[PDB]
Amino acid sequence: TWLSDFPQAWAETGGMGLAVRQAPLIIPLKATSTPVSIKQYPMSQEARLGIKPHIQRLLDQGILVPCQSPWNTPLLPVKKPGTNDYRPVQDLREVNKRVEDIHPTVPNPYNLLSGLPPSHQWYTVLDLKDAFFCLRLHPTSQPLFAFEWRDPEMGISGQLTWTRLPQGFKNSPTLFDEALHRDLADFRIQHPDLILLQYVDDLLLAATSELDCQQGTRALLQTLGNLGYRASAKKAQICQKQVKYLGYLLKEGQR
Amino acid sequence: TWLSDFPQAWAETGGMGLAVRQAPLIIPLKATSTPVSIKQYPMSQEARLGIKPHIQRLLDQGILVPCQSPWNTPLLPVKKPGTNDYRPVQDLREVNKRVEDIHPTVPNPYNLLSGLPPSHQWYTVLDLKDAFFCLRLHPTSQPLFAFEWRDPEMGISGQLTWTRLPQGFKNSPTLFDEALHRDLADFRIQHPDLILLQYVDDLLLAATSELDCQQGTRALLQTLGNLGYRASAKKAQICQKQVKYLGYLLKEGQR
DNA sequence: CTTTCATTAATGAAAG
DNA sequence: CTTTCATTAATGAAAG
Repeated sequence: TWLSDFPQAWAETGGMGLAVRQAPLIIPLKATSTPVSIKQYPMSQEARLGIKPHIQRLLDQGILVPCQSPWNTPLLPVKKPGTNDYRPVQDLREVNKRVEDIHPTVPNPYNLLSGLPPSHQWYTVLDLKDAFFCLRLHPTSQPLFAFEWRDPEMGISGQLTWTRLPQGFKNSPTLFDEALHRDLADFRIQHPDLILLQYVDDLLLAATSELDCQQGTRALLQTLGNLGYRASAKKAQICQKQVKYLGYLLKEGQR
Repeated sequence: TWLSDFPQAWAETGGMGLAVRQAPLIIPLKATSTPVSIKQYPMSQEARLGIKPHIQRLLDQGILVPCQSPWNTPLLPVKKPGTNDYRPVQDLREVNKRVEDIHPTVPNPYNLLSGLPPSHQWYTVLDLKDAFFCLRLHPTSQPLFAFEWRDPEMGISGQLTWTRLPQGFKNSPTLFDEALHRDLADFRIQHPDLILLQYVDDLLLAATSELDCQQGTRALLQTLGNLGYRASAKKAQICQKQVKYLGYLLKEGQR
């Protein structure tokens, strides 16, 4: 039972994450950038009702806060099913165009896997839950991601924005990847024989024996939980000799 | 009066040309070629009536002869005006595809002109009339260019074909250019100081003085007429210091 | 809903 | 009139 031995590490038990060792992020704008305020496209009541619960939860979690800002981007009503359960999707393309570019450091999967020796065949795969939301956004960079939220009868005054790294921001993957690398630097040092692959929120721990993987996984989950990250208990693939990672089937050190 | 001093050289006085020194041409087919017989698209009486006179003249001139051949290509009703005066245009693309390719030796105008010294500034431009028709076609290669000719009430039995190099045949320009080069080789030798440019049927004689151009032009016209070629008396540009050639305005050795 | 890049489908020009 | 290459105009896929 891992779900029990590591309360903090699992999203199902530790609650929403928060990377306590990471300074709130400041997002640099391009030299000539000026605020852009895109109007919110009218939203059908159905779309709005499907989205409402997610927005209320984020507000409850403090991931969204009311605000008044010169920046504004459209929120989009996106449903994966045939016509059920919506989810908010923000179009941040106009903001992305105004944010200074950074060097893409996230390695492509193929290259990331090459760094996997045939020796280590005991794998553990972890999927960090709501990775981006774990990184705080400095108050100065928060107004940048504002959007309008209407609640007819009575609700929010108008705009809401993120206090965490959001979905849709071009630099989120890279910023998260680098942040987690900084938080796990020590762990890599205390476990020289282990092999840890990081692909944004997708982690692969590789050990030589089942015992090392056991203790390796315990130490990792332990560290992640203490750092404020949360792994998905449901998706977790523990000490298997065969696992699914980045769209690959790892078996006998193949692929 | 040149129109008078050189009866044979002008199309207007010497009649249809015939390159007497040139052996009738044999057209080699590609190794795998087999005869293709494309049906004649129905022709409106108007188109047919507009074309008839040209066909009768060619038959009278012996440029077209009746024939029975496994080859056949469509004749096209083409009128340049708004809707008047037609002219026969044969679609020889299927025949062209079956004829063995030869090396394109006709030089592009730009390069042909480069070979023009600033010294020679007295020009004579000649346009050979019905150049292709001046080259005979060997009887063996004649069936290849057959087409159908209908004359309702009563006329030709069915097919007609050319006894001369025809329009529409991909190799005509090159074959004509090389043939005329062979016929004018001696003339170039007897007139070392003259500069003769050949672009298929467009000729440019360049001399140093007006007198050389006078005698140069007389000798050329004389030779052309004796060889069986015919220059256009109407278009002829004699011993001018400025002339139009290949879409260029030659003046003071410019362009 | 808008934006940007692909892939496919129409027309227009050149020719024999 | 049919063929082949261009240029332009429609749609379809990917995304935020």
